[PDB]
Amino acid sequence: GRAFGEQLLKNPLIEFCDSVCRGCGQVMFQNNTVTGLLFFAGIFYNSTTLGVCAVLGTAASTLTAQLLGVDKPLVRAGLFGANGTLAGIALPFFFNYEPAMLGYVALNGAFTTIIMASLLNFLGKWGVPALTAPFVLATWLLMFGVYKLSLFHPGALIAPALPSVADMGTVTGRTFMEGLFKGVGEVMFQDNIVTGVIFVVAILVNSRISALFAVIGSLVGLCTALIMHSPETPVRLGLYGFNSVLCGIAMGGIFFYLNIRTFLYALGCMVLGAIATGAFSVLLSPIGMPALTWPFIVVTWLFLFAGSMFRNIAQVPTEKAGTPEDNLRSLAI
Amino acid sequence: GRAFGEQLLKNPLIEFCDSVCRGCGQVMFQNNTVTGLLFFAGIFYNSTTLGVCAVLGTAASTLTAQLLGVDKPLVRAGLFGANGTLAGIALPFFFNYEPAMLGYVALNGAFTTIIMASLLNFLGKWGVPALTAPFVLATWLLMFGVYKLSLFHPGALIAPALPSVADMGTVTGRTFMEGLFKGVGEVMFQDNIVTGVIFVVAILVNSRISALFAVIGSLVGLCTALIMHSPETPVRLGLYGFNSVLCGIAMGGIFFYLNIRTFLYALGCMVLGAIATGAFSVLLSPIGMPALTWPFIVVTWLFLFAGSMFRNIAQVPTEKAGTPEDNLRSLAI
Amino acid sequence: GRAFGEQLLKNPLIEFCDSVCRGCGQVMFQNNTVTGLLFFAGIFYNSTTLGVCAVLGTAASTLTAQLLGVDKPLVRAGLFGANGTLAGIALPFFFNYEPAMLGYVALNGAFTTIIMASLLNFLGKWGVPALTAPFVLATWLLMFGVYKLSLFHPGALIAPALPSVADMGTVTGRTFMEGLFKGVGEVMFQDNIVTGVIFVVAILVNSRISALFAVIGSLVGLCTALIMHSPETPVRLGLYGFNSVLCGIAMGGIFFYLNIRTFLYALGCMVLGAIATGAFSVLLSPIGMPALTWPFIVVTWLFLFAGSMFRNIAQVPTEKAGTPEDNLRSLAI
Ligand SMILES: [Au+]
Ligand SMILES: [Au+]
Ligand SMILES: [Au+]
Ligand SMILES: [Au+]
Ligand SMILES: [Au+]
Ligand SMILES: [Au+]
Ligand SMILES: [Au+]
Ligand SMILES: [Au+]
Ligand SMILES: [Au+]
Ligand SMILES: [Au+]
Ligand SMILES: [Au+]
Ligand SMILES: [Au+]
Ligand SMILES: [Au+]
Ligand SMILES: [Au+]
Ligand SMILES: [Au+]
Ligand SMILES: [Au+]
Ligand SMILES: [Au+]
Ligand SMILES: [Au+]
Ligand SMILES: [Au+]
Ligand SMILES: [Au+]
Ligand SMILES: [Au+]
Ligand SMILES: [Au+]
Ligand SMILES: [Au+]
Ligand SMILES: [Au+]
Ligand SMILES: [Au+]
Ligand SMILES: [Au+]
Ligand SMILES: [Au+]
Repeated sequence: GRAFGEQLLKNPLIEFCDSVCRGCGQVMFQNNTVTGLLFFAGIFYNSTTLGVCAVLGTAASTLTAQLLGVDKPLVRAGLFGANGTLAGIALPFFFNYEPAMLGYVALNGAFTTIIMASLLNFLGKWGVPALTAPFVLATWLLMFGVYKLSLFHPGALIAPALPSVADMGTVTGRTFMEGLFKGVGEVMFQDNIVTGVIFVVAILVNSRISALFAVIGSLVGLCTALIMHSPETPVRLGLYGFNSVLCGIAMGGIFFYLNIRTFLYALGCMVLGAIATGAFSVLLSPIGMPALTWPFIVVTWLFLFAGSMFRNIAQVPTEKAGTPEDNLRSLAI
Repeated sequence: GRAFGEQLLKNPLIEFCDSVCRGCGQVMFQNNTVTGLLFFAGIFYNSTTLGVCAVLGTAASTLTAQLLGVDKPLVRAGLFGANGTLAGIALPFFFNYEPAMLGYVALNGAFTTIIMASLLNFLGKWGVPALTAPFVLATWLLMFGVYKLSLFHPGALIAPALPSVADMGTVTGRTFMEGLFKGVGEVMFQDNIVTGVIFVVAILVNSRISALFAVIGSLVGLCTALIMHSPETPVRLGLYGFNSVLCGIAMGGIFFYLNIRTFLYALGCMVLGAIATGAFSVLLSPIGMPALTWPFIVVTWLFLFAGSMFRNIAQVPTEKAGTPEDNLRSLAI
Repeated sequence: GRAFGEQLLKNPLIEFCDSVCRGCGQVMFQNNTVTGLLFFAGIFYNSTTLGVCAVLGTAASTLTAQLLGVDKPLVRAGLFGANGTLAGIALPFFFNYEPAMLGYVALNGAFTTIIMASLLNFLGKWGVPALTAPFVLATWLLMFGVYKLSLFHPGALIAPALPSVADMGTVTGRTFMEGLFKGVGEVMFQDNIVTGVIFVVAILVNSRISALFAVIGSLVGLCTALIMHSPETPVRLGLYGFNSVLCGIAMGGIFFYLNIRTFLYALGCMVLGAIATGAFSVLLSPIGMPALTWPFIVVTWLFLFAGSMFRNIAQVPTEKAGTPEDNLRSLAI
């Protein structure tokens, strides 16, 4: 609710970065300039290069939408920036630096908006959001072929093997302290406790409810994995949190009106997001590749598509969907 | 066509088991209380534990739909029970017993109805039924991650390997006798001739035509596999029947009006269901996992979606679709 | 624009081969009798057996549509022939001859039209074409199971392995000369320079623009692969051209109105088609199977679905879509 006159002051370059500011927030569904800025802050706190590659992905994807002529409202809301952000981080997270790295980030960001547009047209038939699938599909397509096209070289995180039952480690208070905040950091490939805290503060600025569901998701994803007898190391590193962080955020009052029934619904989703993390990890291990946020995407899509069938689960028209605070105030209109 | 007064006698607990009775029948698309009861009978004849785990899956999935508030008509028809039934059997069929087994069956049953609702909303745009895909997707998601989450331990049926050409065995009269009825038993993971016979009698009670297509499907799936030079062992064990049993049933006058053209159409589908069994078996072998009824699902979806394009193949509006006897009597309205 | 009286001369057997003539052209989206004839010519120039197996697939698929009762206009345009053509070549390209080869080609052709009908009904909701996906899905289903059903034996091109980084070879003028025309030949599994030239002449007969985009696609797919540091051998053999040939053709003024913006759009697609070739090749290597034209299909579907979102990219209503020359003349109506 800013003064309408402030628009006399808009030049297209400050309009562009506002798109970038919010694009980044929309990685965790927060349509908020400051949230995104603070996301950047947190990534930059962990690494300068991932910081620039996050910005370039966001910039590359947002620009591509404008060049292609996406409706200005979609572009202004950050929906064509979120997946670019992740496309820019994932690539130097998984591959060793080569000069061509930046060009490839540009390509991957550019590709995300093609796919964002694809999914919005496809899923639009059911009012289901595209979530972060543009980044997963683009990045898989650009990463899988690395054994056949040697421009980049895979980092040691990528190692083809048949799955098998492998030791177990030891749960300590640290397992919990570190798993929690890295769970949140790992939403954007940030192996860093402080970054994760920064990310919660960043969400908190836009919404207390979403910040709380981000914390809960991470805890739910974490203890689901221990209940399921994961080795301690993946769990301390937030590997079983971050899909559930995203579940927590999206289910926890953004796409459904927060109440006691929608809350239990969101709990179901956070748990299955952790279990699905094991599932796609295994499915992709013969080619050594990361499932990324596909466990969040599949589970969440499942719960979103089911919504219109369940009368005790109150769905938000996606056209409308704002923060959980705003959705409840709106329902009282 | 029961007296309407009989509803003065309905208490919610007898309403619940009627849902469970029919849920189970709907594993082979038979909206029939007695059929389901006899399915239970047959499973129980083979094993008491698979019997209870079948009931708990059915109970867990049906309850979840009611808790979530699915339209009472959908719940009363067993559509939210069929996939729960299978989710409850598959888990102790493939994994060794651990105390947590029952909770996990509850979880898996619960998950099926989420997915049932998902698919009904998605596929509803084309009037295409969800078949048994809720169970396949839920169970894959809950099974694949077992190498990474060690709560359960995979049975010896699960063994990651690269595919290769492997001896051939010897076809005998027994190959046929046993392959036929285990083909039907294996629709519900019942390695048992008597169970299979029980299952045919169970279908027969509701529909002679469906019982006949279940027999034919099994034979078609069986000899397709020999024509294709399968080793004798998978074929005697009904492994190449049961996807074709399901094809036979669904195509054979439930979703299409039985005539000479629809019959040949159903033959096409039963054959490709056998070939697809080899296909998904291979696709999933690097991670050692069962395709389950995915070969039936893909092929059948293909033929169902094609239906509205082929004018010589008379489709049933899925809203209406009852037994093959009732569909023909209805067409004569 | 032939005299309408010429239809007094039509007997159903000459109507049938006209369907076969155009079916074959429609493998590269050319609704043109002579183009298809010349495609046949070119295949036959390379091999007599692939020639007959191309015709039988085309014949088997086209007949199945007529037997099933597809709208005569769809059948007359070759849309139910293109995928049959490829189903007939792929099978003896990848498997050693066995007597049953021809029956299987008939089966595979027959299956393509089921899937053509499936996809047309499914994708019809967005006006998106089915491209060559009927052939990929049918052929995968009929090929993957070969390790479990030994009727055919895989040729040495099929060899299950975990991916890994493998020497590099040496780019010469020949890499380019041979890569270019085999890029075009390989659209139909024709490892033959002359065949490829024949194919360009064949397209040229129907459309200069499409013939040019076929050449460009092949070059773009080729140098993308070198930029990406592919070994020289796959590139000289046209393995990185043919998905991009198809991209080039479909994007280059058939499905979008050719202009400076649509051209850059098509460039994006051709590049990602090459990168996706590496991607699906890797994804399917644990089971040793060819991605075929899936890299073209996924990328192209992505750009097609995105179309209606991008206002600077002018889409063709698919109902209407003819050659790029005719689309521009139509836009001037
Ligand atoms: Au800025
Ligand atoms: Au800004
Ligand atoms: Au900014
Ligand atoms: Au900012
Ligand atoms: Au949003
Ligand atoms: Au950078
Ligand atoms: Au970088
Ligand atoms: Au715990
Ligand atoms: Au806990
Ligand atoms: Au009962
Ligand atoms: Au009962
Ligand atoms: Au009952
Ligand atoms: Au009963
Ligand atoms: Au039914
Ligand atoms: Au049990
Ligand atoms: Au059990
Ligand atoms: Au036979
Ligand atoms: Au037979
Ligand atoms: Au002819
Ligand atoms: Au002709
Ligand atoms: Au012809
Ligand atoms: Au011809
Ligand atoms: Au066309
Ligand atoms: Au032949
Ligand atoms: Au042949
Ligand atoms: Au080059
Ligand atoms: Au070049």
